[PDB]
Amino acid sequence: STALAKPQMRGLLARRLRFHIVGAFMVSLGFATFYKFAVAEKRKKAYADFYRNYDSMKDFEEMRKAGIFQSAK
Amino acid sequence: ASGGGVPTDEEQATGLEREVMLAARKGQDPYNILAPKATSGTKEDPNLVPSITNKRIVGCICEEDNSTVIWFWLHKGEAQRCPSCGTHYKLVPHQLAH
Amino acid sequence: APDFHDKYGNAVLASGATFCVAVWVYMATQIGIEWNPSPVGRVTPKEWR
Amino acid sequence: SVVKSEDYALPSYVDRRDYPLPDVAHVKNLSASQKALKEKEKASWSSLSIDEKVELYRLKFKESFAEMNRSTNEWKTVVGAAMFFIGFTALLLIWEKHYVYGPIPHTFEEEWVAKQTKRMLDMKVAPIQGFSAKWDYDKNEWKK
Amino acid sequence: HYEEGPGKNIPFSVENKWRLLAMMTLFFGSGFAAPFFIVRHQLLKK
Amino acid sequence: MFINRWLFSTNHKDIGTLYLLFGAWAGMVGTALSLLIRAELGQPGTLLGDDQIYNVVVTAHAFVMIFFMVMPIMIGGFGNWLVPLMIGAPDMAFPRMNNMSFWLLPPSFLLLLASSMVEAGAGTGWTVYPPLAGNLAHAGASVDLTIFSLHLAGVSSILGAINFITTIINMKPPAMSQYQTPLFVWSVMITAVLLLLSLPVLAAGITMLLTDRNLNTTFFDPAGGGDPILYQHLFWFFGHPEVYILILPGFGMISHIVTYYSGKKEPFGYMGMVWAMMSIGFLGFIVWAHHMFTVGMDVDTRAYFTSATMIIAIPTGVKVFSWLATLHGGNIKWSPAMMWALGFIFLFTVGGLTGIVLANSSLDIVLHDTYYVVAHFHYVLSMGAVFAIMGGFVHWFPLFSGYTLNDTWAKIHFAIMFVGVNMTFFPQHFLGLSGMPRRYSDYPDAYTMWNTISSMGSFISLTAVMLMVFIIWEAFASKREVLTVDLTTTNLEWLNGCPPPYHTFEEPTYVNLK
Amino acid sequence: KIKNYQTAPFDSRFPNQNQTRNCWQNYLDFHRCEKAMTAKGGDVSVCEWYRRVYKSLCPISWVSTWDDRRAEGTFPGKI
Amino acid sequence: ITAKPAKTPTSPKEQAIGLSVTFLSFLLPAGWVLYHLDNYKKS
Amino acid sequence: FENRVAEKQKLFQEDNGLPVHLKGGATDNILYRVTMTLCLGGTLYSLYCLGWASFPHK
Amino acid sequence: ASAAKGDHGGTGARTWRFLTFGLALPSVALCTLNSWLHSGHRERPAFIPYHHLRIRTKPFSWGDGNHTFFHNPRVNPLPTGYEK
Amino acid sequence: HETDEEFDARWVTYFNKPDIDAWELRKGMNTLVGYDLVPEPKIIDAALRACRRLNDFASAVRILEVVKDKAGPHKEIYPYVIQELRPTLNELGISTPEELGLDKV
Amino acid sequence: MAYPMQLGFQDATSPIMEELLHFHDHTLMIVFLISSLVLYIISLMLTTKLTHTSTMDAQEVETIWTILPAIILILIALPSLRILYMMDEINNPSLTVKTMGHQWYWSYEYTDYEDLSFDSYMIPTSELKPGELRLLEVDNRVVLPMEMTIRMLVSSEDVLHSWAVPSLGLKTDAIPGRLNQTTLMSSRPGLYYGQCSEICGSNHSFMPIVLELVPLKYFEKWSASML
Amino acid sequence: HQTHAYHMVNPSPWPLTGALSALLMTSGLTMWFHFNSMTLLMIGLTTNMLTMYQWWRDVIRESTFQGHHTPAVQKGLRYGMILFIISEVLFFTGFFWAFYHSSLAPTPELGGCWPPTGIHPLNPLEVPLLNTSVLLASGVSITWAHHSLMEGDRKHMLQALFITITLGVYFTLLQASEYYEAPFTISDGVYGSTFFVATGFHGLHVIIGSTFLIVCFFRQLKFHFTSNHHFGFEAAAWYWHFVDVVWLFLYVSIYWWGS
Ligand SMILES: CCCCCCCCCCCCCCCCCC(=O)OCC(COC(=O)CCCCCCCCCCCCCCCCC)OC(=O)CCCCCCCCCCCCCCCCC
Ligand code: HEA
Ligand SMILES: CCCCC/C=C\C/C=C/C/C=C\C/C=C\CCCC(=O)O[C@H](COC(=O)CCCCCCCCCCCCCCCCC)COP(=O)(O)OCCN
Ligand SMILES: CCCCCC/C=C/CCCCCCCCCC(=O)O[C@H](COC(=O)CCCCCCCCCCCCCCC)COP(=O)(O)OC[C@@H](O)CO
Ligand SMILES: CCCCCCCCCCO[C@@H]1O[C@H](CO)[C@@H](O[C@H]2O[C@H](CO)[C@@H](O)[C@H](O)[C@H]2O)[C@H](O)[C@H]1O
Ligand code: CUA
Ligand SMILES: [Cu+2]
Ligand SMILES: [Mg+2]
Ligand code: NA
Ligand SMILES: [Zn+2]
Repeated sequence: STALAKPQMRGLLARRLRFHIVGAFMVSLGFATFYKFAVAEKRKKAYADFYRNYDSMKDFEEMRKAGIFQSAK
Repeated sequence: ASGGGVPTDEEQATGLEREVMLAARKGQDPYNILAPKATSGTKEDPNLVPSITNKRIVGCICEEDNSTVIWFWLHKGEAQRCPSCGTHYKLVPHQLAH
Repeated sequence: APDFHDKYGNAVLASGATFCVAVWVYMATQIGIEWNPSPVGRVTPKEWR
Repeated sequence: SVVKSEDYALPSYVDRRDYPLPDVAHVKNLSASQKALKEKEKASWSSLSIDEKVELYRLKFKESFAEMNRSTNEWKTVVGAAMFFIGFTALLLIWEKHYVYGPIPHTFEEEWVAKQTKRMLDMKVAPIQGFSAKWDYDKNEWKK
Repeated sequence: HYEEGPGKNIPFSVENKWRLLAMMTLFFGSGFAAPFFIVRHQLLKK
Repeated sequence: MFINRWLFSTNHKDIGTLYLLFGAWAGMVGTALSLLIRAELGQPGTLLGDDQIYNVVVTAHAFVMIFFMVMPIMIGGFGNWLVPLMIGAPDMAFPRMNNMSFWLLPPSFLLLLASSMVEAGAGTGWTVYPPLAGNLAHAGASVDLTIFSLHLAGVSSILGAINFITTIINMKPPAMSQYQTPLFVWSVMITAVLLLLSLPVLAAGITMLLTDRNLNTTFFDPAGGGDPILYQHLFWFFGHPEVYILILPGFGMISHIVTYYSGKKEPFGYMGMVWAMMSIGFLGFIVWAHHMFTVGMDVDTRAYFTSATMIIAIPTGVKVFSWLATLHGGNIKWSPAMMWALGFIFLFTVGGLTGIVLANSSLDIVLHDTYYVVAHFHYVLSMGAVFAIMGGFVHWFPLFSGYTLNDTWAKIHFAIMFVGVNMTFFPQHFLGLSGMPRRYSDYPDAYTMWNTISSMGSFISLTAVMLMVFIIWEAFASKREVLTVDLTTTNLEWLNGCPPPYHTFEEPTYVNLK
Repeated sequence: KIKNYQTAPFDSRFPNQNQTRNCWQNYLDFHRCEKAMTAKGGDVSVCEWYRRVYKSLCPISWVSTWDDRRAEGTFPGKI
Repeated sequence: ITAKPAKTPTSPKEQAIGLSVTFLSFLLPAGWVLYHLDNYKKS
Repeated sequence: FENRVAEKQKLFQEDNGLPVHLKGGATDNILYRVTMTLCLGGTLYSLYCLGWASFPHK
Repeated sequence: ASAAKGDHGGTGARTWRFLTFGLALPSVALCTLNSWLHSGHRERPAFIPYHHLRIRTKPFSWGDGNHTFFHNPRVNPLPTGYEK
Repeated sequence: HETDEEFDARWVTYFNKPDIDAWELRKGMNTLVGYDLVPEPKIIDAALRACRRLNDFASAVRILEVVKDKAGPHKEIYPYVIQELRPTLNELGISTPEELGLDKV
Repeated sequence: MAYPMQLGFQDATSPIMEELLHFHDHTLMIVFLISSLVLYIISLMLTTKLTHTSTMDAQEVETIWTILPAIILILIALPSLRILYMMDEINNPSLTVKTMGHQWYWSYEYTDYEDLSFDSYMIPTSELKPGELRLLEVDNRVVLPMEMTIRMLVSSEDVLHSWAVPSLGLKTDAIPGRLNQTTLMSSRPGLYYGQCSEICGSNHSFMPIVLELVPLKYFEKWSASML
Repeated sequence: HQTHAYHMVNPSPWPLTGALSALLMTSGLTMWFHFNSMTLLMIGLTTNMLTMYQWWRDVIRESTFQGHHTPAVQKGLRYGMILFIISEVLFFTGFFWAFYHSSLAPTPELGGCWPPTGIHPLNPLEVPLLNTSVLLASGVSITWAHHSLMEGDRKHMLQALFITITLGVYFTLLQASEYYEAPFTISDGVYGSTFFVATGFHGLHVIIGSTFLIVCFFRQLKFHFTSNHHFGFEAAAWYWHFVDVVWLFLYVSIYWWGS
């Protein structure tokens, strides 16, 4: 034989709920954070970097020579 | 000054309006306009539920301010109990049952 | 006693999935539908002017 | 046990996990030998055999918990049939492409698209992230 | 009084499944067809 | 017999039945219209060859789905069937007036169909703004016909609303307070209140449009000192409550389904749920100009309308959470109605959240009159309102007919529909973020991929519609008659059997005071 | 003064997106001022700022319609 | 919910028929108008 | 004038299976048939007008 | 509230009739007389063909399409001026 | 609200009512399985004896099935309960659902 | 302009549109947070055989689910309203241009100095030159100087239209009898495209807007040449 | 067999003839506006009167003659009527909104002022004031009617009611005369538009209201009402007060403030 020890018998669902609801927040946040830094910070950086060295006249001149404008040939 | 000529309900009310009017005069409620008042609802003092047939639907608001009503059919015969709070109800054929 | 899903579940699952994949692949690729996917890394730009 | 449609106002038999002891017995009429079995039940339950115990259970209840909670293969049919009908819809789309849609505009021609790509690159469409940003203007190629 | 019970509390008959199928078909199919024919009317009008 | 019963009805059940038949038929029309939209857009180029006709089809799609499919089914159909049965009332307060609410709809609908047949139709958008809707850019009878159709549909819902409010207030057992009515009954009462207040304002605005078109008034015509923006205020003052009118009874049914298949005796937070629907009804009157963020209103007014609109998430959040809380600890029965409900909860949330994005007048500058708006509202309507309609229909079908559906077929039907509406509407977010306008019959070649996929998804939902008709024929053709229904102690409408007798509660229920 | 005109400056009397009244008011003022002068042998050029402002802001068809209306005696604003 | 066996059982063959007919009532008239569209555009 | 309400109470309460809109006798039946004829004739005419307006006639 | 009076004793119809004949109708007689002593026509305003007035974007569905329903020839000009 | 021990004792008391009727027995089980717990052996023991006083063998078995169902995925709970009820089971002649073959589909 | 298979916004060409882009990322982050949280909880509720079917007390839990969303709404609204006022903010523009909607084309007026105006029609598909964009090209572009604050005034001469350029963050309805103002500022030269955004009839889909952003000196010579 | 106090209504044709008559009237209006014919409209109006006549006749039969209006039914009719008046309030609100929108921000085409250039408003101290005293006076005499009825006084009820009706008629003639004399018309821009549509709907409600009173007067002649039960009379009186109040708001806003 050997007797079995008394397991936990009360508030089983509430116990499952207390555990998983922390995971629910973890995963929610995880997904938020991933967006924050895989997209949002990436976007700040792309814009900051693009205009750091940007010359609007150089850009125009290129566009001008490629023949795109009606007003500037 | 003076002059009548307007009839009263006592003189002129007819059909069901007249029946409700007369029945209220004798403090009776055959058309179920009033809430009935609970008894203690035990086996000995059950809620008596009048009906003109052999069954009537009962709604039990087990506790004041419950949002949920318990509905069940009450049949002629021994008292039956709300399956939620156990209060007893018994069908009285007649009063109504003309 | 074994029911409708017992006699026929596997057969329905396998043929449905197969018939579905084949016809959608055929539709998407063989009948000339124009998807207009991104030209990025696919198209060689050609002078226009 | 023949449930009738006009029994609706009478208490009824259900099997539910969450209502284990329903309002009436599964079987209400007893044969001679079942009446005698109910008489036995009134004596000590050690004296009932396994058969007798099972029979008592089957007069009270229709399905056991194991039977009422059993899983089925229904999912296979539902997912398979869903797929079949989705595949069927592809046949309508084929039909539509063939007999209803005429030609698409010439701007989808491969030659048009190559030239329009070039023009989009010359006007630096979406130069920050979207489009031109993926063109390497120096090496004249899509960035690898 | 009025008929009561399943198949009785509706303004169409379900006494014969084939006739029911024809009717359902006419009923739902006429609704579904209508806009295609209104579109055709407008094209043919000019 | 037939004429007395079906043309002269004073019975809430028969009339609910007539609403359901009418809305089913209208739903087919509106589905065809929705398919003609997607066919036009399904490849680059022109299919109809006439953008007046594409405009007419888009405008009629909207009127049909809203005034002739949704409202008659939820309010006229489920409302008449279930309201008297849920409070133990022997019928509606005004059973003969009730019948005229129904009979107004076929002729209203006829006038809508007439408008698309005379002249070149009403190619106006369901908002029917002037000057486009006026007697120069839309000369002739089509727009007048549309206006009269709306009149008759408005008189119908107004009288219906008066009937519902009266019935719910006055015809409960005397012991039962309003805080003992089921949530579906609440959701109808609230909806009936929003109808009562909003429809007269619409009727006023479109009467003014009618007189601009035929009586030489200039309410909306700047040549007379009139102002086309005044029309938009009037219209949207009705229009925003209208959208709450379309979802509230849906909310009501969702609470009943989720409770039932959870095996619970009542929803979690009954009083929070009543408070939420009330709060939604109230706030739904003070937010309307978020449909007007690009017309040139002053910045402070836009700041106010953005702020007031966001607040609506709070009470709505309380409902979403309370439905999850109801599921919690449930004995879950995976019926098909339960599947529609669950799909409802998640897809409505997604549609609601894209509304919160649109609520920012800042960002709305860029999203307004784009497909992002179209994505937002087919999420909450085609996967909120429609899902609730399908879940209620499969849940209560045995109670209305006395027959069961084949559950397995019903699950196939949900599965196909779930894939078709998502494939259709999901890519429309990309289309609107990338700048594709609404109400376009053709688009710049860049937008081709999402449009092609969206149109393929619409055919999948077609297949689900065809199947649903077969599923209902199968039920009637096989005749499996109902025996027993669970949980009747907390679901009064089932207690009179399936289908219930022509007159129920001839002897009313007994409920003690205590 | 201001032979320096680039365009109409911000006018805090008309601070919002609806600029209709800014066009209209400057049209009235111009014409009021032009008629205030001209009558009394004066120089129109003190009015000029009103004219430049309305010409910047007003659509051509509004201006042209209103002038036609002044000419016919149907213009409804008080000048 | 519990139910009586079908009073008038609809056998798989009968289902096939009801399903096929249902689908054709939707498909044919629309298909016929869509097929002839180009006819309708300019007569 | 004379109070004749009791007579009408008696007439309209008479157990003859007639619905309230016909209980007053022949006159009800006529008015009813006139209303129904006008409404159905009218509807048919409005259908004819709609069909007519759905075409151009120049 | 309040006005200059009393009444809450001998009730009902008698008080309301007192108000009908003591106050309500005499105010009507006074406003009638006041209307009578301010009647006698105003010259018809001078005609200016303002484009925000005499709107015709569609002909009226009666008469010659150009007369409003309560047309008064003395005081209502047509878009081209007074008649006759 | 009320303590564990107080909850357990109420329920034991409930089922020990000597003249418990069948309605009360059902009402008690049906209520008890609404809670977030598996009932204590001493509650189940009292309910089993109530079955015995009402001459209802089938309900005693049904009670055992329910105990196992409420444990859900906690596979240890049921064998522990049976161990603790073993004396009562032997005394009253109550077979388990497993012994009857009722755990099989 | 949009490109094939684009998921998000067109790249910003103005500071206001860049600001909208970051504000959209902040918001959608929150949208993802909420919808994923709801999806996880829906799953959690349906994946256990444990039950608790008696009454549960609501009146502590409802606090969390009322305060939390109210905090989140405040986090969206603060930055949203900052940008709105910014969109409205005190500009002193260097040029005013008017645009008038018609059925179905746009006309433009530059009347600061000389009376310049012109009509801007879509190029039919059969007349596109190789590399030109179907439905987007116009015969006469709106030429504007880059890197300058410009006041645009928008109205209509017939029905409602709406003047939109997504990459500049601009959309303003065009209403007859009314002058609506918006401010336009491009950080870059180039071509930026939009489309009529209020249904205005049969050719609603075919009245595009093309701006041509170039250096002031070119804009001046272009204007002289257009008189 | 019933043991509730509610009314199960006999099956009836009036909802359907009503609905048809709505189709004929709107069909008719369209045919009139566009295709120059009045025949359909005339038909629709005809079947509409017949429907109204019969339907409300039947209501009188169900109540005065059959006794179906128990207190529970009577209480429903009170709610219905209140709710109906509310919906009529929101309807007028839309025209008040049109008026306030136009007049608080007059556009350039108007001369940018209110009243617009070229509009000569009525003097509010003249006939509009008389009209005001006339409707207010009838609110007092109808209250006299009500109390005569409640105290069982037939004669004075008929006389207060007659007086209320006469004042209604007088308002309607004064208003018709003012219409004829007004120097501006419905086609005089948004001023004529808001004036004639808002006051014209009101005048129509005065007509409906006077008709309802006339109905009550005849029912009273015929002794239908008791001193305790006369809901058609109370409903006609709420409706009469409503029409009165809407006039006050017209008068303050359009005639006075907007002049
Ligand atoms: C929500 C309804 C059901 C969805 C199922 C039906 C449709 C299937 C889609 C199923 C896939 C769904 C996963 C999220 C897709 C978002 C795409 C994205 O990268 O978003 C970016 C922005 C645009 O932003 C950008 O500019 C930067 C992107 C970087 C570009 C480089 C390319 C990288 C590609 C990566 C994603 C490819 C997606 C293409 C995919 C195209 C296929 C349709 O678009 C947007 O805002 C779109 C607006 C949507 C608003 C509703 C959101 C709530 C959904 C709930 C999700 C819960 C968990 C999923 C749990 C998933 C459960 C199944
Ligand atoms: C039933 C239909 C329905 C519903 C319920 C809604 C609900 C909402 N809608 Fe929508 N909408 C329409 C139908 C609907 N809408 C239609 C038809 C249009 C277009 C009209 C036209 O142009 O044709 C439209 C257009 C529309 C616009 C116009 C955009 C434009 O034209 O540019 C806006 C802007 O604010 C808006 C916002 C909202 C918001 C904030 C909600 C909210 O009520 C949503 C609230 C729900 C939730 C927010 C999610 C559940 C909540 C939580 C899980 C809690 C936590 C959440 C947060 C903390 C954010 N909607
Ligand atoms: C005697 C005072 C009482 C007024 C009632 C008398 C007239 C009958 C009309 C009543 C119907 C309601 C009002 C409709 C609008 C117009 C009425 C305005 C009142 C009026 O009669 O206005 C007249 C113009 O009338 C015109 O066009 C007349 C055109 C009549 C055509 C009616 C058009 C139908 C309108 C549709 C109604 C639908 C709204 C219903 C909503 C349903 C709710 C859901 C004024 O005459 P005038 O010569 O311009 O100016 C005076 C010059 N000396
Ligand atoms: C010259 C012709 C031009 C006019 C054009 C159209 C005319 C309109 C007609 C005017 C309205 C007539 C209404 C008469 C209704 C009579 C029915 C009635 O009054 O019925 C009463 C119930 O009220 C009830 O149904 C309540 C009934 C309320 C009806 C409310 C009326 C408003 C309807 C008007 C529609 C407005 C629409 C305007 C928008 C454009 C009956 O109960 P009691 O009175 O208690 O009597 C019984 C006692 O004897 C008991 O002892
Ligand atoms: C948005 C919903 C639409 C979904 C698509 C519908 C799917 C197809 C249904 C079948 O439609 C039929 O197809 C035929 C072509 O296959 C057409 O026949 C046409 O072509 C035949 C062969 O070319 C000839 O025999 C016929 O006479 C001629 O009418 C026929 O009229 C049409 O009914
Ligand atoms: Cu111009 Cu759309
Ligand atoms: Cu809204
Ligand atoms: Mg718009
Ligand atoms: Na197209
Ligand atoms: Zn109870």
